[PDB]
Amino acid sequence: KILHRLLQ
Amino acid sequence: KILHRLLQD
Amino acid sequence: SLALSLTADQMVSALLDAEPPILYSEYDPTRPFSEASMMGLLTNLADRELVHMINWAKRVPGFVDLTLHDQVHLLECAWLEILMIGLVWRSMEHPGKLLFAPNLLLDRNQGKCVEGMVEIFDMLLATSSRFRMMNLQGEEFVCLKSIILLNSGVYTFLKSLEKDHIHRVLDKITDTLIHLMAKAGLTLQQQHQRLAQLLLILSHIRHMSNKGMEHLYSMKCKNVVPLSDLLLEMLDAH
Amino acid sequence: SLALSLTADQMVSALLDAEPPILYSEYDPTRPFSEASMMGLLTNLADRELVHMINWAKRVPGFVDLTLHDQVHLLECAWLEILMIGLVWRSMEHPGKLLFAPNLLLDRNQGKCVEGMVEIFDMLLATSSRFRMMNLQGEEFVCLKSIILLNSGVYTFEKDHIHRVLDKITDTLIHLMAKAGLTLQQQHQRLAQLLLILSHIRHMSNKGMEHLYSMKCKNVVPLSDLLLEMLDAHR
Ligand SMILES: C[C@]12CCc3c(ccc4cc(O)ccc34)[C@@H]1CC[C@@]2(C)O
Ligand SMILES: C[C@]12CCc3c(ccc4cc(O)ccc34)[C@@H]1CC[C@@]2(C)O
Repeated sequence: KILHRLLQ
Repeated sequence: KILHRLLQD
Repeated sequence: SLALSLTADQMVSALLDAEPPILYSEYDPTRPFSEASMMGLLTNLADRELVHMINWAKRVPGFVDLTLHDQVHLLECAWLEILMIGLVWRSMEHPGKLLFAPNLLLDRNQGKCVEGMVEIFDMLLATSSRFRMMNLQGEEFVCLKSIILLNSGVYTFLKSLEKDHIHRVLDKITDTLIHLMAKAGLTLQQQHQRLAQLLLILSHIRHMSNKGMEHLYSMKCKNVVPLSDLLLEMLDAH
Repeated sequence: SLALSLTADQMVSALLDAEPPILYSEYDPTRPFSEASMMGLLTNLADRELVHMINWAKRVPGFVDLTLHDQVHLLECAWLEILMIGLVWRSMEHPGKLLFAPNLLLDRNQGKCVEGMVEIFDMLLATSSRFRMMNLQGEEFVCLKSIILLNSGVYTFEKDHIHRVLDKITDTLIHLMAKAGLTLQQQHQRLAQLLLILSHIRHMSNKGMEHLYSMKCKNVVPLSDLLLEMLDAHR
């Protein structure tokens, strides 16, 4: 998910 | 309206 | 109004005395569940509980001080939240199970009988477990249930928002919750911390109600169960 | 940890420092709205705000202590509540209007630009009015927004740590009220008043999510990949 990557 | 009636009785 | 004049002890006594009874399901315990029959049992139960809820609400100090039109709105807003908090309260000593009625105690696997219902069951179970870990007291429960009644529809009194009386009564219940906790020996810090913990669970109860309402509407729109005229009107309000 | 050793004053400073920027709309004020253009502007704004929300969340004391997956779950649950509490706060001193952006200030009736949106506008405006009634303070607001992030999804799960941090934010709110000269009774009453508003914010988020999903289906405008994933997390 994009949220996953943004958090990273 | 049933609720209305029940609230009065 | 005498509600604002009640002491905390008197408020609790009033609330406890107003408690509705625990009703039974008409579950025929020797016949097999279907999605339709389970939905029938649960909605039949809700319908009978609604009559008692209306009569309970009239006994919540300050509620009959409200107009009849306001009384209707509050109950229309909060009815499922109120049924749900009752359910979660009843289910506290039944880990992994929901005590809809003494003769209808269901686990999540039984929830799967009805399409879309297990997700709701899981949220209810999680709330019950939270009540259990917080060691929610009956006196606290009745305060919380009354707060839901008075609060849930108080910000949809519109198209400018209007109600000081309701808020004064809510403030009185806050005073009562704090009193209860102080009497239970909680420190001043623990008192405000627990107050917040309990009120935050009301956000979750609203969420469950919203999801439950969409679920019930779905069942009705699929002709899974016939709903009573009362339930249809309560559902229509949303 | 680290959030658990923060003082109340330090918690406030942290939350204030973490605040995201106020974004602008790409709105061209010389052109009248259509249903499509209005939803476009609103969803474009939400998408851009979401990116900054992630940065803010990472700066909420205690949030970074959680697993990536738990962080994801909390934001998925709470994102619209968080956007909405922001909006309601911004609109406080604009009775009858919603300040989506400094250059996008909408009247109630402009809610009727979009099918089904005016009812959501009415709830948002009522919340803003309540904040106004209560004279909600900026320091209180940032506490409330953080409570939403940590609380909304905590029951659909780590948990003990979240509850310890939530307790610290409650401590912080009470500290602010004490500092403001409120009696003990007034502090408890005000704490309750504020937390009960979060029930209404949850309600609004659920309704908003249904509306956004319907606008997606109607295919009024296309939502960004991120928005679509954030929306899909609720169904
Ligand atoms: C609305 C609901 C079926 C009935 C029900 C629900 C939840 C709590 C209840 C508490 C009660 O005391 C009585 C009925 C309850 C269900 C939520 C979703 C749905 C349609 O199955
Ligand atoms: C989701 C939503 C459109 C966008 C929106 C909403 C609410 C608050 C917002 C706050 C923001 O900072 C940015 C966008 C917001 C609307 C709720 C319903 C819908 C689809 O119009």
